[PDB]
Amino acid sequence: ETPSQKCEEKYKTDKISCLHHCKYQYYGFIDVNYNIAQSEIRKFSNVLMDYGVVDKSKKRELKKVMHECAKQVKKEARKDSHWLNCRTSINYYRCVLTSKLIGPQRFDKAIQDYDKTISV
Repeated sequence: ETPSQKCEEKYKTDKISCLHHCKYQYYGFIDVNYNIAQSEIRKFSNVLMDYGVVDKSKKRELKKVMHECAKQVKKEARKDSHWLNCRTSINYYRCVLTSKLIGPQRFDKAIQDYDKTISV
């Protein structure tokens, strides 16, 4: 009924690492073609701001962190001679939460509350 409930009831067989992207495409953080442009970035940043994970003074720095992470995930994909996929979506997350602008426990708390407000 919510993205997390739908996606985890879906993956039950393998390709379980796609469970992450399945959620983030519903949130709007990653496109359905696995891409991350600035439509997805500003969607990711805004959600973090409405749920008080980051301050409004840090918005432009966080967007840029998201932007530089996106370049990296794509750069690594093309040295492996392919493009974005389930794994790149995870790496985009790992790269973003590397930043010290984001408090982990507030992030996980925000996302889990954001997820409830969506159907299906």
